[PDB]
Amino acid sequence: DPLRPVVDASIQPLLKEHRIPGMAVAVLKDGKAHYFNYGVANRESGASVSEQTLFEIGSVSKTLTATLGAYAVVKGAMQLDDKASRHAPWLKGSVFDSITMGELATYSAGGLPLQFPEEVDSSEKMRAYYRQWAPVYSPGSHRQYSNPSIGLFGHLAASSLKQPFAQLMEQTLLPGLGMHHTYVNVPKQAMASYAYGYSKEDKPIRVNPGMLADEAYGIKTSSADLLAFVKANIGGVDDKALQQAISLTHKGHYSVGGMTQGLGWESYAYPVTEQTLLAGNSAKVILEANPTAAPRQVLFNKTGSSNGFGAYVAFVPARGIGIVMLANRNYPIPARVKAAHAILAQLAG
Ligand SMILES: O=C(Cc1cccs1)N[C@@H](Cn1cc(C(=O)O)nn1)B(O)O
Ligand SMILES: [Zn+2]
Ligand SMILES: [Zn+2]
Ligand SMILES: [Zn+2]
Ligand SMILES: [Zn+2]
Ligand SMILES: [Zn+2]
Ligand SMILES: [Zn+2]
Ligand SMILES: [Zn+2]
Ligand SMILES: [Zn+2]
Ligand SMILES: [Zn+2]
Ligand SMILES: [Zn+2]
Ligand SMILES: [Zn+2]
Repeated sequence: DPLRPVVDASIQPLLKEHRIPGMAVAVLKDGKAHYFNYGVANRESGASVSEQTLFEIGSVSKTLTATLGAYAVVKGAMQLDDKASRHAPWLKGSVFDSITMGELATYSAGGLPLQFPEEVDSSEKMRAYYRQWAPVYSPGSHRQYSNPSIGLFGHLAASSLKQPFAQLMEQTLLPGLGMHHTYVNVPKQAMASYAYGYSKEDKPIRVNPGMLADEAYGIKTSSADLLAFVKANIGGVDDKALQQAISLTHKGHYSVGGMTQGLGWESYAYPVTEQTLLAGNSAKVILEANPTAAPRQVLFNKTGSSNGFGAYVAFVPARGIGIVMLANRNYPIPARVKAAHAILAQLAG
């Protein structure tokens, strides 16, 4: 493959610097998938990474949850300007009478935190958490990146379609997108393809179920499946409702600096500087409340991490280019962004 030198040149330094046990990289260009696989999925077995290896993609899950939400809209089961409580009887009476589904989706409901408090470890406690939550900001005025926010969005979109979220994803949406090895619950027959994550102390680890984990950060997938999702986000899919769903995930709702927030995907004018891409993926944007501003060739991306795992996806529909990078080390986001940026610049020519 004459792309191998270019990918290796950006990826090998990451592997060495962060002692990354394994990484699966997939690149799209001119309709063609290219797979570059490094290292091991499992340091005990020494099993090689391939484009079939399953990794935890963490928050990249949010792009798939967002697509489910968009699908519920397309099917007429909900609208982004629905009040959250329209789709959850147990939110009737709360501030979620006056927060919208779109606001949940785009982390703009008013300061829902990054994570549930540790004590919120059950259905009952989760419902009470949301019912007792006090808005920090007016709905729509601040982006506070939030698992409880988009997690609730995903959970209520599923409810709007009268099916459990895991079932909708695994039986309808993901097979619809061409993603047959993408799971919220990895089945027995796929467990042998499931990587272990590696903590900073090199302990093997995998995600634990937390409240709304499935919706907010729970997807396990391969580089091949995630590149098919990228393909679907560029070339489209056969099913028309799905196609229209995907399109909805591309539209800008608001901007923070040079990043534009959509459903799941975060977008930039392309060509995009390394500086701009780093800023919109900065700790500031991830961790703090930032005021929303009016929204924006376009690059779409999403970062994802779990304990022991680090993922990144970026693509540029107008140029037919895309990259997936899945590792079983949670290595720093700036390193993901710089490597992706240099590889995509080489593909774009
Ligand atoms: O919430 C998750 C999954 C988890 C990772 C750690 C605990 S649950 N990931 C999202 C935000 N996050 C990233 C991180 C982190 O890496 O510390 N902690 N939280 B994400 O953006 O991938
Ligand atoms: Zn090489
Ligand atoms: Zn529920
Ligand atoms: Zn299938
Ligand atoms: Zn299969
Ligand atoms: Zn597959
Ligand atoms: Zn589960
Ligand atoms: Zn430590
Ligand atoms: Zn588009
Ligand atoms: Zn919106
Ligand atoms: Zn402010
Ligand atoms: Zn050129």
